[PDB]
Amino acid sequence: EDVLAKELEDVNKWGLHVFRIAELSGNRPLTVIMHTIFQERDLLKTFKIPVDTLITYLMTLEDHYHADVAYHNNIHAADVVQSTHVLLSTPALEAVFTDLEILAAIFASAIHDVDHPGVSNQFLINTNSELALMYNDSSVLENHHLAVGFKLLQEENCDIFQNLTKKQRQSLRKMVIDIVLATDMSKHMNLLADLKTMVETKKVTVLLLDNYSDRIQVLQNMVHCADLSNPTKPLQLYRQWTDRIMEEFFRQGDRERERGMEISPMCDKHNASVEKSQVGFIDYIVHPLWETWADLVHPDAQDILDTLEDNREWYQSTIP
Amino acid sequence: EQEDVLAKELEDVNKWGLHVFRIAELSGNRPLTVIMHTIFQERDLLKTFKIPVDTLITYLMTLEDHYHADVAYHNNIHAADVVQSTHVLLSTPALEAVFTDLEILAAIFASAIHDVDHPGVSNQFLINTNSELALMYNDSSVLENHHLAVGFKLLQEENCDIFQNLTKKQRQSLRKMVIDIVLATDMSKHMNLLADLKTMVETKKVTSSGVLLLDNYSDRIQVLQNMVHCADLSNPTKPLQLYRQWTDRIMEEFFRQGDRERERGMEISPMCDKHNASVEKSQVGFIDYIVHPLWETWADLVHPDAQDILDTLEDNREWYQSTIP
Ligand SMILES: CCOc1cc2c(cc1OC)CN(C=O)CC2
Ligand SMILES: CCOc1cc2c(cc1OC)CN(C=O)CC2
Ligand SMILES: [Mg+2]
Ligand SMILES: [Mg+2]
Ligand SMILES: [Mg+2]
Ligand SMILES: [Zn+2]
Ligand SMILES: [Zn+2]
Repeated sequence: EDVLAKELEDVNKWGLHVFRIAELSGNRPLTVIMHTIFQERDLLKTFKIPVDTLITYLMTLEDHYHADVAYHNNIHAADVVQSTHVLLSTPALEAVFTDLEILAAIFASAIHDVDHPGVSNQFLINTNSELALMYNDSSVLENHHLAVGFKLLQEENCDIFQNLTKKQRQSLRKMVIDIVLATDMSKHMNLLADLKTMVETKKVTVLLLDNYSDRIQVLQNMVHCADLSNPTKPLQLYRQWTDRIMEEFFRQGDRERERGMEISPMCDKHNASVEKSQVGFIDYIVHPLWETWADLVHPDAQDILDTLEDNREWYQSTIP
Repeated sequence: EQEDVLAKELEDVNKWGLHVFRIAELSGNRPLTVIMHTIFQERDLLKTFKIPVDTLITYLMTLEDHYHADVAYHNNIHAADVVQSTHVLLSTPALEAVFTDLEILAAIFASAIHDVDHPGVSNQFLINTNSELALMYNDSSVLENHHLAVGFKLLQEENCDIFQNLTKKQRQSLRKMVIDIVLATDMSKHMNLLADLKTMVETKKVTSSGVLLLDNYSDRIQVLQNMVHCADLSNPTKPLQLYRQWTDRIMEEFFRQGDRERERGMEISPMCDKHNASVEKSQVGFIDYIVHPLWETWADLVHPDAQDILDTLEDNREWYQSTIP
């Protein structure tokens, strides 16, 4: 347990040993990392959150991530939380966001994939699932993650927001919904176009963002960057994330094949190129997003962008 | 004899001003079932889509049951009225041969389901009271998402799949169109929907035949969304004896919501305080700021097809205004 404490000293660093933390904590990385971050940011004292209520909520939330899903599980949630925590400290975003906006971004990251079944929105729609029927085919998973994350606050001794005012709770809820809905990959291109527009109109002394529309767009892109941060991490971490997403994708492909469905891109284990897929995803999605983020916060994201470019070069070199 | 009178009244299904409340009584509180059945026969939809008649009746009766008989306005009579009003608007000369049979089916089905399982309180009430519905739907078009989910889920009940003989591509296209239409009935979308309809009117293209030219999905679905929204907001355009009954019903529903807000220590929603209400000023305001701007624009889109409807709306506005001084 002293090993676990030593690993958590890196909580402010990109490249935290999140898999080691998952093992050392008895598969409770979300709980221990969220607790650590709330302490580092003084969020329990600021929002009068009882520590026992926080721990109880976090353990319940963590229990609703599926242990048999290779990628979209509590380790991914913990990684997105910790990554958002680092991005919130970008010098170019210094004191841009209120304590309530910080709480919203962190809470949104923690719940943003809760109860994920390990299959995509398109799979849920095409199989006429109960989830797609409930949500009218529109951000099916993301609406469900939000609903579960909020519903769990109603469990016994789980209301971590009990001492927020009515106004603060309504504002936080709206921001969390706006952030988690923006994690739907079908919204990526629109989010990126809006981030590009903001970079072009960037006002700086350090970023100056006067209206809520611009600030929520930054928080949306921030959590989206954290969600898409695997290729920007040290290679030993990134390769583990690649193994996990490919296992989850191949299992979806096995279900599609057993049902006689058309197999989704990257999901056909008999016809996959793991490495070409990573290079393509960096080239078309991850690098355009992170290059734009780096422009917004220049030069604070340079080391992250450097790692992403090194990792892209390495994956390309594994292709004969 | 009661069935004879019902059949006579259903002969008016192509007319604005159908005696929908009489039909509700004569049909044994099955206005949505009998009006939908009549419209499907009138448009030959059972034959076109190979819909078994017993499946249609079974679905319609189950759908109608899922409207709340104890809600004064948002009940099966309102659904039947919106269905029949959409059916009349679809027949307007400016739209002849514009929409496919599948698009017609989508608009009519959307109208039938568009308020199903409505609890008689607003989205804002459901959000402010931390309701299970608002928790499920993340405060976003709460009611309208629920109406769609119920209307589609009921197709899965025994002998209820009225779309069983559509192709897969037809079912997929119909589902998307119905979702787009019902979500556009959320009043929080009204201003943007109207702004877009005005832009279409200002740029509208007509064919050699004189009908509206709609050559992409975005324009086609926008017309159908505004058509069903106009039907949903059509009460002040109806003959006055129908309009006044609708006003009595919405006020009962509003006042019951306001009583719940007052008991909870909440600010009472506009028009919901029975101790500080002006029913007549509220109707004039409704017309001037919502219903007439919308219907004047729809009338411009289909000009001059909707002139008599617009004239009735203006006469009814004058009537309510005259009761104020
Ligand atoms: C190393 C991780 O690689 C990936 C992660 C994810 C995707 C694609 C990836 O690579 C092709 C697509 N997603 C959902 O569909 C989000 C997660
Ligand atoms: C004669 C009917 O009058 C009305 C009907 C409705 C509203 C307002 C009305 O008048 C002020 C507002 N709505 C929902 O909140 C839709 C239904
Ligand atoms: Mg997700
Ligand atoms: Mg009922
Ligand atoms: Mg409605
Ligand atoms: Zn995620
Ligand atoms: Zn309605």
